Amino acid sequence: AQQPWVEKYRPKNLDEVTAQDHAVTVLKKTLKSANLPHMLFYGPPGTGKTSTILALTKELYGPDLMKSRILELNASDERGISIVREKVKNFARLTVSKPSKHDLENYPCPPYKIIILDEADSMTADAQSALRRTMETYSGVTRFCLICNYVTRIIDPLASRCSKFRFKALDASNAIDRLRFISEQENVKCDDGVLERILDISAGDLRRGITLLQSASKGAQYLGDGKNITSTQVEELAGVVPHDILIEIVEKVKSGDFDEIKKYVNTFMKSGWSAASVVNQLHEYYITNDNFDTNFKNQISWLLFTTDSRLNNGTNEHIQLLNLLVKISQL
Amino acid sequence: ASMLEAKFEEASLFKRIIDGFKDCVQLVNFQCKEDGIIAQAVDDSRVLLVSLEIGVEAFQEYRCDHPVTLGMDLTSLSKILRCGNNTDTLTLIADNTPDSIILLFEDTKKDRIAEYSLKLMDIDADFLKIEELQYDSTLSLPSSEFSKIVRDLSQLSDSINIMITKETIKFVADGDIGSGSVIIKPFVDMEHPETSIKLEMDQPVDLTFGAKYLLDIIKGSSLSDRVGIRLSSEAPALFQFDLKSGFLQFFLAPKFN
Amino acid sequence: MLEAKFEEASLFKRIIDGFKDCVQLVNFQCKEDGIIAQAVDDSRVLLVSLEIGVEAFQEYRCDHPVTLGMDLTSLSKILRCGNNTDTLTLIADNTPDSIILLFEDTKKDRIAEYSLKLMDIDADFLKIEELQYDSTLSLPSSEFSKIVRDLSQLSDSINIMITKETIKFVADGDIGSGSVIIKPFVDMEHPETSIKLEMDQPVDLTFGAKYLLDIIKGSSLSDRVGIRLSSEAPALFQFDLKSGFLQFFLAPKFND
Amino acid sequence: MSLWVDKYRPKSLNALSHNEELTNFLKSLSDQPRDLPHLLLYGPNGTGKKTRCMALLESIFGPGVYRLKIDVRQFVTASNRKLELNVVSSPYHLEITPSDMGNNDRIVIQELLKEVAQMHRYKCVIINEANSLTKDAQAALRRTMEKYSKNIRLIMVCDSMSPIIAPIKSRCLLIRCPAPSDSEISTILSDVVTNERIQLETKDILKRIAQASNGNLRVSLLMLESMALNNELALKSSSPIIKPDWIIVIHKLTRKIVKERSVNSLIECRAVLYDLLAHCIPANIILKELTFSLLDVETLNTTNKSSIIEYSSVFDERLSLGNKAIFHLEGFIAKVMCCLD
Amino acid sequence: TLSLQLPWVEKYRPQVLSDIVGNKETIDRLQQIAKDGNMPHMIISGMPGIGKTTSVHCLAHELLGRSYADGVLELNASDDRGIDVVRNQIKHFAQKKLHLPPGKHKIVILDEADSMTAGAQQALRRTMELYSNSTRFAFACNQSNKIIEPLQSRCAILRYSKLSDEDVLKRLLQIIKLEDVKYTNDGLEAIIFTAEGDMRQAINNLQSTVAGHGLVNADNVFKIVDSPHPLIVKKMLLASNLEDSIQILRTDLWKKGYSSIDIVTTSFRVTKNLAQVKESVRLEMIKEIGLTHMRILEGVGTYLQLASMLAKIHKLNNKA
Amino acid sequence: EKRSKENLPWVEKYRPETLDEVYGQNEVITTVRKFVDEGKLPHLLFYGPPGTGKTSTIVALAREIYGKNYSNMVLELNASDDRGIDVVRNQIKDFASTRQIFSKGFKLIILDEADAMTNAAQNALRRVIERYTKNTRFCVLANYAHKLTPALLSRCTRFRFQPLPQEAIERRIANVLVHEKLKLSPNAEKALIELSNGDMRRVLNVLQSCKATLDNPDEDEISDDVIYECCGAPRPSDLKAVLKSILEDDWGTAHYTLNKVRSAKGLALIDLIEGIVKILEDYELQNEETRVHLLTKLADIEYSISKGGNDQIQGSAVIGAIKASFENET
DNA sequence: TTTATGTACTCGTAGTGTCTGC
DNA sequence: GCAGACACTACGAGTACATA
Ligand SMILES: Nc1ncnc2c1ncn2[C@@H]1O[C@H](COP(=O)(O)OP(=O)(O)OP(O)(O)=S)[C@@H](O)[C@H]1O
Ligand SMILES: Nc1ncnc2c1ncn2[C@@H]1O[C@H](COP(=O)(O)OP(=O)(O)OP(O)(O)=S)[C@@H](O)[C@H]1O
Ligand SMILES: Nc1ncnc2c1ncn2[C@@H]1O[C@H](COP(=O)(O)OP(=O)(O)OP(O)(O)=S)[C@@H](O)[C@H]1O
Ligand SMILES: Nc1ncnc2c1ncn2[C@@H]1O[C@H](COP(=O)(O)OP(=O)(O)O)[C@@H](O)[C@H]1O
Ligand SMILES: [Mg+2]
Ligand SMILES: [Mg+2]
Ligand SMILES: [Mg+2]
Repeated sequence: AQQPWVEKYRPKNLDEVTAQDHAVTVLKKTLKSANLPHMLFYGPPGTGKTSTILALTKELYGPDLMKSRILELNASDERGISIVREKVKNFARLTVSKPSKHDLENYPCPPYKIIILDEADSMTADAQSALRRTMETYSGVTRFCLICNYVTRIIDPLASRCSKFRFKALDASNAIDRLRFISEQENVKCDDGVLERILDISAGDLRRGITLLQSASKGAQYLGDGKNITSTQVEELAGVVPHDILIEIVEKVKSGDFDEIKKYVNTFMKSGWSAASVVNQLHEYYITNDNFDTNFKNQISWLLFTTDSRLNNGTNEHIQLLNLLVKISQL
Repeated sequence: ASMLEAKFEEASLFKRIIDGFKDCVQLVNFQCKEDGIIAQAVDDSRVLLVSLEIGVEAFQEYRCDHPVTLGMDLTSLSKILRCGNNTDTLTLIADNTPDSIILLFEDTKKDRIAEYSLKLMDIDADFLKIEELQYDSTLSLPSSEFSKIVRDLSQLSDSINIMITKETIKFVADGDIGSGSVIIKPFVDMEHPETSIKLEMDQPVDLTFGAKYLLDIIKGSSLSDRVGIRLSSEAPALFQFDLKSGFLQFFLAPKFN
Repeated sequence: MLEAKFEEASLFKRIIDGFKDCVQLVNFQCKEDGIIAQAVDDSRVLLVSLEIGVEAFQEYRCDHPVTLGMDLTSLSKILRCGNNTDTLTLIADNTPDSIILLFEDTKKDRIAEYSLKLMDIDADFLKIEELQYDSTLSLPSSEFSKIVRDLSQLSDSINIMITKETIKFVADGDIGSGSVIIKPFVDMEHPETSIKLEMDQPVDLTFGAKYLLDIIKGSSLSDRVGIRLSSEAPALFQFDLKSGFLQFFLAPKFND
Repeated sequence: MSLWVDKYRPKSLNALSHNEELTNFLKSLSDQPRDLPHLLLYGPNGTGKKTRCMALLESIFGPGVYRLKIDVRQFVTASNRKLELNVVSSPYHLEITPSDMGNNDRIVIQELLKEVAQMHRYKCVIINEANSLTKDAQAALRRTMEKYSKNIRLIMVCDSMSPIIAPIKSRCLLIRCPAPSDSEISTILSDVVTNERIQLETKDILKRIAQASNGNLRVSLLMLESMALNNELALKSSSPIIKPDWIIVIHKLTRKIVKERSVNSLIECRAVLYDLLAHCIPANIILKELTFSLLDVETLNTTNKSSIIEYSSVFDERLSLGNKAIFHLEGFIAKVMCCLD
Repeated sequence: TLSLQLPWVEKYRPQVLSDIVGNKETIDRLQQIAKDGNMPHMIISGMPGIGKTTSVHCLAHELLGRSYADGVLELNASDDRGIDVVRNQIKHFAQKKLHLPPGKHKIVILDEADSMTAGAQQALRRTMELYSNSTRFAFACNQSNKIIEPLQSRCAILRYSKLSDEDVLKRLLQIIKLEDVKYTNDGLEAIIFTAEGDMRQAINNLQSTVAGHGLVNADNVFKIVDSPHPLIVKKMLLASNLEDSIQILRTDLWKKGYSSIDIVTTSFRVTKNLAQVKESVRLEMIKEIGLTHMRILEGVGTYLQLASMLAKIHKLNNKA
Repeated sequence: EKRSKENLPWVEKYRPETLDEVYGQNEVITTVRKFVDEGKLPHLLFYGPPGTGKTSTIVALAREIYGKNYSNMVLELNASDDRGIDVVRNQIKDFASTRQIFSKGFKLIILDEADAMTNAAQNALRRVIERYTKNTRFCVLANYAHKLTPALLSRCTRFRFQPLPQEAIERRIANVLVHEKLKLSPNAEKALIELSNGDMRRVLNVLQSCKATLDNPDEDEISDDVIYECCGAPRPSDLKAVLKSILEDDWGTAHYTLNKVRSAKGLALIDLIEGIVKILEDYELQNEETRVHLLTKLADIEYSISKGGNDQIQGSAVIGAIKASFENET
C-alpha cells in the first residue's frame, strides 16, 4: 500500500490492457514476429498509451534489457533541436546491446531497440524535421514510438512515416471490467450503479475513475460503517454540481432579469464549482430535454460549444459562465 | 577468454596511431582479421580517405579467429585513450559480434586495472577496395621536410599544387600574400640514408590539393620517418606512411580545373 | 579581540580555493581551541566542516569567541596578493563590521591593508551525528581527482562497489562504461601513495558527479585523503591538514 | 507578527472550524497516508487552502512542518541570464511558487523536481499559485509525478481550474474548497476579536464585513485589523466600510467611463490603466472587477449589459492569449464606450 | 559515369555586353563605361535571374583583359565575408600595386552584397573612399535595402527591371537557332508565360521540354512544367461564385499536390500585391488569411480550413 | 541493419531499388531517365506531398548512375545533419571543388528536406551551385516551397511529384500481396484507396497492421470490415446514417444516433467531421449561405477539437451547426 | 529597452603546442 | 636541458537578426 491505486494496478502485461483491442492484438502479433513499425499512439489522456508501451517493452526484452535497449524522453528532459540532432541520432546509430543466454532463451528478444518519445507533441517543428531522416535511415536497427495526445502538433511527414494507433476513449461499456476487478481485489463496498456513475463522470479516462474509487474507498474506511458507497458520495467527491443547484440555475435563467442571474452566479462562484463541469451539466440537461424548440437547441448548442472552447483556452471562468447564462437567458 | 585479444606493448603506440588521423575523420570502421587489423574511414566531406592497417607484428600477443567489424567513433575513442597512463599495456578485448569493446588499461604490470569500455558503433559501410593502381609517379621524401614545406606553403595560399616533371619535385601555391615555389632536386646519401629524395617517372603530373587537407596529412608525420607520395591524373593522391609493421595511407582527392 | 595571525599568505588562500566551489559562503566561528566554519550547500546535501589548529599557522590568539559571516569571492580578490613570503593578519575590534586584512612581507618592506565588508547572516548549524564508518580508506588525493574526473567525463552517475580486496569504481554512461579497480597497496618508501581500506562491512553507494568534482577540487589540501564509507549513511570525504582536517559529506542517491 | 492575518491560523484539522465535510475528507486522507495521491485544491482565493495543506502536512508526519527556512537557489537559463529564485523549504516538505518569470519557470520545475527526487518516505512539494504555470512546466510535471511517485508527492494549489491542462487534472486528485458562509465569517471574526481587545457596539459590523468581503476571509481579516487600528481599538457601528484603494480606482474609472464617453476620457482611462498595471495587478482580476463594476451601474440597460459582458468575455479570452495586457484592456474600454454611447 | 554536358544555362551565358537583352539604357550605359574606362562604384539590384551578375562579369572581362586573373577580386556568400578576416583582404588588394592600362582600375566584385553584416559595410565605406583612384567596387544584390545609406551615397545606382516578353523571346529564338530544335510559337509563348520574366527559368524549362519530348509544343510544355500557382491563386481569390472558387482550389491545388501552408502564403502575397479591389477589402482579406495562417501553423492543416478561408473571403467580397 | 529483410516495416521493406519500381509519376520518371541516358542532368528540384516517392526516386537515380555503393559517391545531407552556413562553406565547397575519389564521374549532392536550411545557408548555396556546376549537380528535395529562397527556386529545374493516383496504388498493392502470400477483397482495396489520401506509406502501414490483425495470416482475406476496425476510420454507411439522422430526425433521435454510432466501435469525432464534409461536398446546395455557414462552423469545430476539449459538447455543436446550416437553404 | 529559440558573428581569454636560446 | 617566448587552436560571453 506504498503506492496510489493508479500506479499499483498499472498493467504489467499486454493482455492486461482491457481496451484498445485492435492495437493490443496488432502489437501482440507483431511481438510474435519481428516486423515492428514506427508506432504513433494517440488519444485522450488516461486511455493507457504509456502503460501499453511499457508492457510491450517489458514483454519484448525483459527486466534485464530495459536499461540497455530503451531510451525514453519527456518534456522534462531537454528536447531542443541540438538534443534531437546529437543524442537521439547517436543512440539510433549505435548497434544493439548483446542479449544474454537467459534473456534469449526466456524472452523473444528482437534485433532492435525502441526509442520512446513521450508527449512528443510539445517538440518544435524543427526538431521533428531533424528527426524525420533519423527515423527513416536507421529503421533496420531502431524503432521510434511517438506518444502524443494531439496528432495535429505532429507534422505531416512523421504521421506519414509512423504507423498510427488511435487509443479509444474508455467509456462505461469499455472499462467496466477493470473497475469491477479493482473493486474485487481491493474489497471496496459498492452500490449497483456507482461504477457506471464513476465512468460517466470520468470523461474518457480510467485514471480518473481509479482515483475517484480510491478516494471513495478511503472515505468509507474513515467512516467505517461497512456501508456500500452510494452514488451521492461519488458524485460529491467528483466535483460535479448537484441537481438542485442546476435546477435553481435553470430557473434563474428562464425568468431573465439580468440582476437576479448575476447575483446567483456571484453566489454560485463563491461556492466554487468548476465551470467546465457546470457547462457539461447544462449541456446534458438542455440538449436531452424535449420541452425546447429546434431553433433554441441550435443556438444553445452553439453557445455551449463557444463557452467550452473559451474555457479550454484557460480564461477567467466567472465571466465566461455569466456570459453563457445571460446569452442562454435571452434566447 | 574473450575471442578477440590484442595486447599492445605500450599504450603510447595506439595513442599515437589514433591521434594521427583523429582530427580528419569522425567515424572509423575497424575490421579485425587473423592477418591483422585494418581501418578504412572516410572524411565528412568525402574527400580524404584514411586506410589504417596494423600488422600482427606490432602486437605483443594477438589472436582473432573470427573476422570482426568494429565500427567506432574516434572522438570517444580518443577520449578513452586520453585517460590512462601512457606507459601502461593496453589489451583490446571484444566478444563475438559485441555491442562494445573493453580497453584493458593495466597500470604498469600489477595492482591497478581499468576496464574502460566504448559502445560499438553500427557502421554498415563496407570496406572500399582502393588499394593501389598504376601510379604515374612515386616519390619518397623525409616526413620532416614535407611537413615543413606544407606548413610554410599553407600560409601563402589555400591550394598547394604538386608538380613532377623530369626528375624534379615542385610545390607551388599562388595566393594573395604571395606565391611559393618550393622545389626539390632528387638525391641519395649513404652518410644519412634517412634523408633521400627518391623518385620514379612514368608521365608528368600537375595535381592541385587543398591546404587544410594537406595539413591534416602532415599532422600524421610523427608516426613515420619517411613519407611516400604517389600521384596520377586518374587516381587520388596516395600518402603511404610506413609504420613498425603496417602503414597508414591518406587517399586525398585533387581539385579539378 | 580576534588576532588570527596566519603564517603564510598563500595558505588560507589555498584553503579558500577549495572552499569556493563547495559552498558560496561560510559562517566563521573562531574559538581559542580552533577555527570552525561549516556551511550548507544550496541543495542541503553536501556538508562542509572546517577545523584549524593552534600549533601551526603562526600564533593564534582568540581572546573571545567571534562569529563572522562573509563571502569568499571578495576574500579571494583581497588574497590575490599571495606571494610565497607574505603573511596574514586578522584583526576584529568591537562591532567588527569591516575586518582589516593586514599584509606584511618578510622579504620586502611593502605593506598592504584592505577592508572586507560583512553581510548579516548570523546562521550556522554544527551537527556531526555519525563518526562510526564501516570502511575507512586512505589514498593519494591526486589519484582520487584523476579517477573521479575520468569516470565523471564518461558518465554523470558514479557508484562504488566495495568488496573483499577490491575497491571497485564503476561508471555507467551512454557513451560507455568505466570500471577502474584499485587494490590496497602500501609502500613504506612512498607514504603518499599508500592505500589502506579498513574492512568491517562492504559498502555499495551511488553518488553524483558535480559533488565529486567539488570534493576533488581541494585535492592539494592533503597528500593523503581520508575516504570513509558507511552503509545507508552519508559519505565522509575527509581531507587532512597540518593542523586539523576538512571533511565533506554527500547523500548516496539511490532509486532502486 | 503583529498582523492578525498570520497570527491566528489553525495549525491542525481540529482547529479548522471552517468546513466540517472538507475537514472530515482531509482527515480521511490523513487516516492512511501510505498511499496518499497527488492533490489539487481549487476554490476562491482567501478561502484558506494553504491552511488546509499545512494542517494535512502536520497530520501526516507530525508537528514541525510549520517551522520554515529560506534557501535561495541559483538557476541558469539560455545565454547567461541569472534569475535566482529562492525556495521556502523545510523538513518533511518543500514549498515552491512560479514567482519566477513565466517564460522560463519550466527549467526551475525541471531541475528542482529532479534534484528533490534523488531520494517518512516521500517529501511533499506544494506549488502555490499553480494556475500561473505556462503549460510548459506542466508538461514536465506530467511525467515528473508519474515516473517518480513513491519518493515525491505534490500538493498542487491553485485558485482557478481553467489554465491547468487536462493530463494534470487527470493524474491529480481534486479537492474543492468552498468560500466561507457569511455566518462563518462573522463567527471567525468574533472569535478573533474576543481573543483580541477590540470593543464592539453590535455584531452588525462583523456581518457588514462579511458582506463586503464577498466570501474572502483573508481580506476580511485585513479589513477588520485596519478598522480596529483606525477606530482606536474600538469599532463603531457607523464606521464606513473601507475599501482597498484599488477598488476605489476601479470605481472611479467606471464612473468616468459611464459619465463621459469621449476619446479624451479614454486617454485618462489609458493613463489610469498604466498606473494600475504599474501597481502589481494581474490583468484577469482587473478586467473582472471593471466588468462587474460596470454591470452594477444602475443607469445601464439590459442590452448594454449583455453587450458589455459579451465583449468582456471576448477580451478576457484575448488576455489569456496575449502578452501586453494594456492593449486588450484599452480595447475593452473602447468597446464599452462604443456600446454605451 | 560519362562527363555531363554543360547545361544550356551555363553553355550560352553571354561573354560580351551586346548579348545581354533587356534594360537597353542600362546596357548601353555599361557599354559606354566599358569603352570609356572610367568605371564608378555601382550597386546593381533587381529580381533574380534577369542578368545582374553576368553583366558585372562581362564588364570586368571587357575593361581589363589578360589582367583578369589577378586584377579582379571576386567575393561571394560562399567566401566568409566578415568584418575582421576579410577587411585585410580587400585592404591588401586595394593597396596592391598592379600596372593596368591607363584608363582601367582593379575591380572588387562583392557579389551577393545584401548578405554582408553592418560592420563589414562600415569598414568598406572608408575602404572605398580612400583608394578610389586604384580600385573600384561592384555590388550585385537582389535587394538594395540591406545596403546601408553611406554605401548608397557613394555608388552609382543601376536598377535592372524585369525582362520584357519580346527580349526573352528574341534570345530564346537565338538559342533555338544555335541548337536547331523544332519549335512552335504556342510552345514559346507557353515558356514565356511560365517564366514570368525570369530568364534562367525560361532556359531551364526549355531544357526540360527539349530533353523530355523533343518538341516544345504547348501541350508538352504544360505537361512537363506546371503553370505558376500564384496565377491560379489570384484566379481563385477573384472569382465571384463560392462554388467556383472551391472547385478551383480543390482541382488545381489540392489534387495537384500543393501544401496548405503554400496556398495560404501565396494567397497572402497575392492579396497584398493585388490592386483591383478596394483597399479596405484587401485589409479584411489579409486579416482573415492571416487567421487561417495562424490556424495552419498551429498544427491543423486541412482542406476544411482552406475552404473556410475561401468562404469568409467571399463573405467579405460579396458585402454580406 | 540487422537480419536482412523480414525484420523491417513494410514502409522500409518495399522501398524502390530501381527507377522502374517507382509508380504514379510516369512523366517525371521518364523525363529523368531520358536526362540520364542523354548524359545531361541539370540541378533537380523535387517537390510534392509526403510519401509520393521523392527520396526513393533520387536514391534509385543515384544507384542507377553510379555503382552499388552509391553512398560512397554521393554527399547526401539531411535535416538530421547540421547544415549551417559553415557546413555549406566547408563540406559542400570541398565536395564540389575536388574530383571523385572512387572513379571518374560528376559529383552529385542530394539535399533531402532542404526547406529546413536557413536563409544565409541558401544564399551561400546559390553561388556554390552556380560556380561549380561544371562537374557537380545539386538535387533539392523540398516538401514546402515557401521556405526556399526564390533565388534557389530560380536556379534548379522544378519537378512536381503529384499524389499517387488509383492505378499506382493498385499496382503496388498487387505486388505486395503477391510477395506476402496475402489475399484482399476488391472493396477493401477501394477502401484503402480512399483512406490513402495520396500517401503510399499510409497504404503500406495499413496493410502491415491488417495482416497483423488477422488471426490466421494465410487463407483469410482482408475485407473492408477489417480495414475499418484496424485503421479505426468510420465506415461510409455509418457516416450516411449519421448524416441522415441529423438532417431529417429531431434532436433526441439525432443525438442518440450519433452517440450510438460513436460508442459502437469507438469512433472519434475527428475523421467523422471530414467524412461528413466529403458527403456534404457531394451535395448540391442552392444557397451559398449554407456552404458558408457549414464551412465556417465546421472549421471552428475542427480547430477546437484539434486543441482538445469535451467530446459531447463538440458532437452537439456538430449537430447544431449542420441543422442550422440546412435550414437557411429554405 | 521587455519579448524568447536558434543562428551567426565577434571578440577575448586561457592554455597548449612547437620554436630559439644558454 | 629547462626556462622563456612565441603564435597557434580551442573555448566562452556578448550582441543582433528573424520576408522576401
Ligand atoms: N486500457 C487500460 N486498461 C487498464 N488500465 C488502464 C487502461 N488505460 C489506462 N489505464 C490506467 O491508467 C493509468 C495510467 O494510464 P496512462 O498509460 O498513463 O495514460 P496515458 O496514456 O499516459 O495518458 P497521458 O500520458 O496523460 S496522454 C493506470 O492506473 C492504468 O491502470
Ligand atoms: N539579359 C539576358 N540576356 C541573356 N541571358 C541572360 C539575361 N539575363 C539572364 N540571362 C541568363 O541567365 C543565366 C544566369 O543569370 P544570372 O545573371 O546569373 O542571374 P542573376 O541576375 O545573377 O540573378 P540572381 O539574383 O544571381 S539568382 C545565364 O544562363 C544567362 O544566359
Ligand atoms: N511511386 C512509388 N512507388 C512505389 N513505392 C512508393 C512510391 N512513392 C512512395 N513509395 C513508398 O513510400 C516509402 C516512403 O516514401 P519515400 O519516397 O521514401 O519518402 P518520400 O516519398 O520522399 O516522402 P518524404 O517527403 O521524404 S517524408 C518508400 O519506401 C516506398 O515504399
Ligand atoms: N478554520 C479557520 N478558522 C479561522 N481562520 C481561518 C480558518 N481557515 C483559514 N483561516 C484564515 O485564512 C487565512 C489564510 O488564508 P490563505 O490560506 O492564505 O488563503 P489562500 O490560500 O486563498 O491565499 C489565515 O489568516 C486564517 O486566519
Ligand atoms: Mg503518458
Ligand atoms: Mg547572380
Ligand atoms: Mg525523403
